[PDB]
Amino acid sequence: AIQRTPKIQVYSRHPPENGKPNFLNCYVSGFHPSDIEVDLLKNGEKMGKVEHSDLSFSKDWSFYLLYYTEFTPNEKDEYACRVNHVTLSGPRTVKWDRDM
Amino acid sequence: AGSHSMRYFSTTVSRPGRGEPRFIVVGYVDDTQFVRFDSDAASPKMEPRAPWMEQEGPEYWEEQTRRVKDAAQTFRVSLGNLRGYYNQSEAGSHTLQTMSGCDLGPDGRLLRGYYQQAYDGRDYIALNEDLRSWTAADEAAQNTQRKWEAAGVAEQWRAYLEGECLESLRRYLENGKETLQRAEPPKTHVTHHPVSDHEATLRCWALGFYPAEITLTWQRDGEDQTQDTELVETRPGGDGTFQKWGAVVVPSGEEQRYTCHVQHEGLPEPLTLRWEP
Ligand SMILES: CCCCCCCCCCCCCCCC(=O)OC[C@H](O)CO
Ligand SMILES: [Zn+2]
Ligand SMILES: [Zn+2]
Ligand SMILES: [Zn+2]
Ligand SMILES: [Zn+2]
Repeated sequence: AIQRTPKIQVYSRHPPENGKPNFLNCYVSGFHPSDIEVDLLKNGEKMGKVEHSDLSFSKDWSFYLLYYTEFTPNEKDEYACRVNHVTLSGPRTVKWDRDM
Repeated sequence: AGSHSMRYFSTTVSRPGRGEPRFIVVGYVDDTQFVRFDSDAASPKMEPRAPWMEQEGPEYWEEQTRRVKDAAQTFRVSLGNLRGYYNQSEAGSHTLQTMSGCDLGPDGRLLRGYYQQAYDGRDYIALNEDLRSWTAADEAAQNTQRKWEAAGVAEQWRAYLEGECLESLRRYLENGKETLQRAEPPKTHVTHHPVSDHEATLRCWALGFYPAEITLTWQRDGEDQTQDTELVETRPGGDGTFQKWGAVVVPSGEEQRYTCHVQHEGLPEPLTLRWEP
């Protein structure tokens, strides 16, 4: 079996503005096999009501998924995505950068 | 657009001791998902995943459900067969992926038909472009090739890919035209973030575009800095659109020697952008 490590991007749907409702996205891609754990985190805590896209894959057979939830960003709050996969030594946490 | 595609992507994953393999299939027209099936759902059936699909009547959904359940049974059998071909234990989970579908060219004919499989993330077997022959990726897959050659499988796929596959694609393009036939150009802008007193990150953004295909390249003195550019994978907005950015770190005094070039279907002319303080 050829295994592949997930790529991870954490970002918002629309340009973030404090006080305005928005969507927080965690796009994981390029991984194999398909079993994967993905959490969206608010100040280190797992957010509820996180949905995800239907499992699909790319030309090279690697899988991708979008995990997403409503959020309203501000100055106070820190957001992140934590991903676990058999290819990782432990979960990988990527912080939300409002400029990426 | 002049050309369009339809694809079905199925994933079958065994789980020894925990019941039958899980089966998921998703359908896309171009970069737009339009259906799904998940064997682990409460009452598994093919379901719409685009609003324009909701107008298909109940007999459409019943037939698609019948077809995916039939495919699922064959893929569970295949998993068994392949476990044997590779001399593998019954203890481990394995994955069978399939892709099938058709590209419609501007002459209204089949540009390319596909039917191919992967086992544990590696190429296994693929229908060739002539839709009359197979490529096996290894010796084990030659077992499958021999059986499919004897059973006339390629001709069955040829008939589907040149007929119903395209007929369905044409119908979806009509029913979904307001969104499927609309090329949404990227909203673009350049941001600037000092990383020191002497250098800054120039980031070129493309947002809200459809379809996903796009080119985003930073230029300096009219050629591309592909090696000094951080270019992220094109990513979904979650609203049916896509996003991408590319960034370079440059000396403060050379900032205006940099331009970002953006090409996309929905743009009349390619954009050349710059940091506009
Ligand atoms: C195929 C990649 C994923 C596989 C998951 C299975 C469902 C895909 C088919 C969806 C039903 C509508 C099209 C039916 C295709 C079909 O009729 O089969 C072809 C030839 O007829 C073979 O004989
Ligand atoms: Zn078109
Ligand atoms: Zn041999
Ligand atoms: Zn910047
Ligand atoms: Zn200095």
